[PDB]
Formats: sequence, structure tokens, C-alpha cells
Amino acid sequence: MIIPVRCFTCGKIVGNKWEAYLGLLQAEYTEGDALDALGLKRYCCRRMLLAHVDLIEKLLNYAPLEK
Amino acid sequence: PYANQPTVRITELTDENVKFIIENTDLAVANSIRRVFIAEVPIIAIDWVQIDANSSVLHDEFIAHRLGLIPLISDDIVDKLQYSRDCTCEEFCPECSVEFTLDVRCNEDQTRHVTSRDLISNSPRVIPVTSDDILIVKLRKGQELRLRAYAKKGFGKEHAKWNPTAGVAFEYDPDNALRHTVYPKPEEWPKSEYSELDEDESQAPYDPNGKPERFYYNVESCGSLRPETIVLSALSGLKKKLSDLQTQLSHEIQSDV
Amino acid sequence: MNAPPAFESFLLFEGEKKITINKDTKVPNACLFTINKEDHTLGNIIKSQLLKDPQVLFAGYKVPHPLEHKIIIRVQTTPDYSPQEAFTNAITDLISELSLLEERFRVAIKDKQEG
Amino acid sequence: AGILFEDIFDVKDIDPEGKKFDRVSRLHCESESFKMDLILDVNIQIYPVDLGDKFRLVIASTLYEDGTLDDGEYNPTDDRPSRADQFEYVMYGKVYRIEGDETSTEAATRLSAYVSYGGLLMRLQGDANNLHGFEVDSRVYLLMKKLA
Ligand SMILES: [Zn+2]
Ligand SMILES: [Zn+2]
Repeated sequence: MIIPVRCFTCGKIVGNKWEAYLGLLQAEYTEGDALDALGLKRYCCRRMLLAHVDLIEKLLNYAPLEK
Repeated sequence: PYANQPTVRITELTDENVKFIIENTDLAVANSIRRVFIAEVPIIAIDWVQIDANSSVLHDEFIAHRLGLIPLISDDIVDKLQYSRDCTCEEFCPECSVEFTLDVRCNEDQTRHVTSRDLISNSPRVIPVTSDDILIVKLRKGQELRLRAYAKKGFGKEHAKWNPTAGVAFEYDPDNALRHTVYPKPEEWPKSEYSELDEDESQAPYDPNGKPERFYYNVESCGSLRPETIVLSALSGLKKKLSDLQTQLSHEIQSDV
Repeated sequence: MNAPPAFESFLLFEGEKKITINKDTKVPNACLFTINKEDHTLGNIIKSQLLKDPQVLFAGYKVPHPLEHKIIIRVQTTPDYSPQEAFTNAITDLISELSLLEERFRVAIKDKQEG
Repeated sequence: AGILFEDIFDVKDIDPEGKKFDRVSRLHCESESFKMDLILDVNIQIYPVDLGDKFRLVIASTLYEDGTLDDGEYNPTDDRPSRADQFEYVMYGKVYRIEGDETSTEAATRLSAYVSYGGLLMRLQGDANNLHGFEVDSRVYLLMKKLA
């Protein structure tokens, strides 16, 4: 849905690294290089961003209940 | 029947990580210190959330859970703060809590990222680790999020939100000399970061007289506490638990005898 | 719906004693310590410290049920040495070790920072 | 006293069939003097044993050897009776079988003493003269020290 804070296994802050990961993917970096650039060393942290699907962007395509 | 004299050698000391070695102590003592790093180190985190408006695509408890996981800088005032259970006041007071205010509304067509930077604390020292920014929710135009949150003092035993550390690396006996783990094929196991043997040999010769010592630590802070302060708080908390148990045991001995 | 509160692992409620001392009638100079709202962090360290005492014949701890929060430490000692005395000595030993470790760690931090 | 059997043994095999266990090997030994066959399981990683090394094996009912029963309980604080600490490797077990070569009318000329040391088994074959101190279901201490 949205990028989780506090990686499930260890507890590293990964909620502040989703937009940076997307930018690094968009400009040059491969996913493995982008994860290293963000300091996500343990694969528990790497799978948080690598396997993340950002459904909240699809949820923002729906108009709000109140204008 | 007396105390071993442990020694500490700190190898790496950053704002995120402390890598240190403790020598001349029991494995149980080292593992208890490691457990206190995760379980019994006090830290300030959001535990009471009240939401005035939430038009976002995430429901109220979703954003509340996300807020509780946001680390807060608790370097010095965590010891001054008292547990809300031990506090004389009703509800919350500054001596037992830190109040937070969030008020974000998306008016522009561009998406609005509600971040920990939008959390405003009544204290200048307890800040959501923002000297990027932790994403709370994304707001489309017309969506609003207003809430009040109180941050309580707690430790990781109650909830993982009060775990002051990322993955705590722990290791003893890097070259397998005590054979606490047996390798069916030792040659196919990567050598440890702290291995002291050559590339030719896989594991150290067995030491029947050896016991676990020289425990290798790497405590990675989540930013709520300085990684060196995590170890200090852990030692103090473990000693406090031992002292309280001693007081109650002395009372029990006097009462029963 | 049957979720126990998360503070039920360390908080003592009304009337719950932190430590209960009961003698063991099977063996002389043996005692059983029941610690409430305690887990392996204190039990393992106390068991390890008691094994360092040459006058402790037996030292063990266990959690009877993980869903409950209780420690049973069985201590047996030599004649003319009470198990309660061994327990107190082990706790003082642990506190002395922790204080020395904290002082040395603080000195090491000071040495590492600008030194 | 309280010593049931003592002889100098020489290791002939370590695992004639195979290494069934990583930490336990089966010593096939033959003794001088009495000329008795020995099959013994010894912890290797604790007490390494090579092929063709002499060791003095003493089997005693008690470590104290002044004539008092050990009562079969562990006490590290029993230095007071000055137990037999002259050996590198000490084992404690119970003999579970005494097989023999007797045949109806005739008495047994060769005896086989089977001892389990907590699970590490021992067979001691030889003439009945020096194995007559073994009784089934009796506690036995194994005492062996390597010789130069
Ligand atoms: Zn992680
Ligand atoms: Zn208060």
C-alpha cells in the first residue's frame, strides 16, 4: 500500500527511502546499486523496498469523498 | 565466586553504528546485554493518537500505527521522563509525555507527501529524527489529515516501536574453536568479519578448555538514541533490574526469616 | 479477543510478589526462587553467575510457560552456605560487573571521540 | 584398594569398521602381561587417542580407593577423600553383561565384561582369574593415562 516504516525483521527506517529509491532507479542506478546507495545492507531491509508495491499512488486516482 | 572484570574495545563509532568488543565476561551476560538493547532500553515514542480529520486513503489506525513507528530523538530527556503509569497526573503531562501536532491539507494539484517533518512537538529536543523524511501518508487535493499525538516513555518489551536499535549484530568465537556450531562441510562457509585464521584453513582447532568470550557487537541505532547511549542505557537498565531484584530478595529473606 | 496486555510481561499487578523463596525438600540446602514478570534476560545471567560460585552445587532456571511471565531458579549450595546467600552474592557480583563494564565503556567512548 | 583391574594396553585399531561417530572412536586394544583384549569407546575431541600408543587402564569400584562407596552422586567439592586423580581420562559406568565360555558341567575359563559408561560401551575379554571382580549391575570407574 504505502512504504512501511521500520523494516519488519530488524527495524531499520525504510519509510524515508522509497522516493530516493524511485529517483535512483529513474536516473541511473540499478535496483541493487540503488539499495546500496540508500544504505540498505541487510536483505531484510532490501526486500522492504525491492518487493514494495506502491498502491497508494493508484488509490490517489480516486476522487475524495469531500471536495 | 566473584565478578569477572570485563573490558571493552570500541572499533567503530558513528552516529548510526557502534561496533565494540567485550572481553572477559560470560556468554549469558553478553546475551542479556544484547537483549536489553532490544527489549529494555527506554525510548520515547508515540503511543496515544487522536485524529480530528483523516480524508486520506489510509484509515485512522493505519496512520496511527505509522506514527507510532516514527522514531523520536530521546537522547537526554528519556531519563528525565517518567512512565505514565508512575506519573501522578491523570492522562498526560509534560513530565510523562511529549505532545505532537499534525495538520496537513493538500490544496495543490501536485501530490502532498505527509512526512515526519510535519510532526510538531511541544519540546525542542524530541524531534522525529529530522535535524530523508519518513513518509506518513500521501494526500490528493482535497484530502486533509489533522491529529494530536502524545509520545510516551517505554521499552521494546511492550512494543517494537520502543526498540531503539536496528539489527544488533552479535557474535562470539568467530573461528569455530568451541564447536558450538558443527559444520558438515566447514570449507563451504564464509569466514567471519572477525576471523583471525588464514585462507587455507576453515575453522580453528578445537579448544576443550575454551569458553565463550570476546563477544563482537555492532549495535545500529534507529536514531531515537545515540548508538553509544544505547549501550549505556542498556547497562544501566540491566543493573537497575538486578538492583530491584536484590532489594525485593532482601525483603523476602528478612520477612521469611 | 483474548489478547493479554503488552505490559503484562514486566508490570507486577496488585498482590503479585516479585520474588518468592520456597525450600526444596528433596535435597538439603536447596531452594526454589520464583521471579514474577521476569524472563531469560535475568534468569540466564543469574544462572551463569551462580555457576561461578564453587559453593553452588546446582544452578538452573526455566520459564514454565512462554505465554506466562515467571522464572523458576533452582539453587543448591554446599552445607553451611544458604542458597539465598548465593543468590544475593550472584546479584551483587552482576551489579559489580555491570558497573565496571559501564565505566570502562564510557572511558572507551571518551577515548574514541577525539582521542 | 578398591581396584578391580589394572593393565597396560596398546591400541591396535581406532575404527576397524568405520568412524561411526565424530566425537567417539572405538579403541581395539590388547594388554601386556595379562594378555587381555579391550574394546573401548573414548571421547576423542576431549581425549585424543592415536594408533599404537600405550596407556594404563585401571578399573576401580571407587575413586577414593581407601575403601568407601562413592554413592554414585556428583559432587565437585569432594576433594577431602583425595580421590584418584593420577589419570588423564576418567570414566564412570555400569557393567551390564558378563559373558563366558562355561558349558554346563565345566566352569568358565574366559570371561567377557561389558560396561556402559553413560553410553560409551566397553568390552574386556580375558581369563576369568583377573575378571572375577566384575559383577553385573555394579558401578565401575575407568581410569586411563597415556604412557611415554
Ligand atoms: Zn531490516
Ligand atoms: Zn504526567
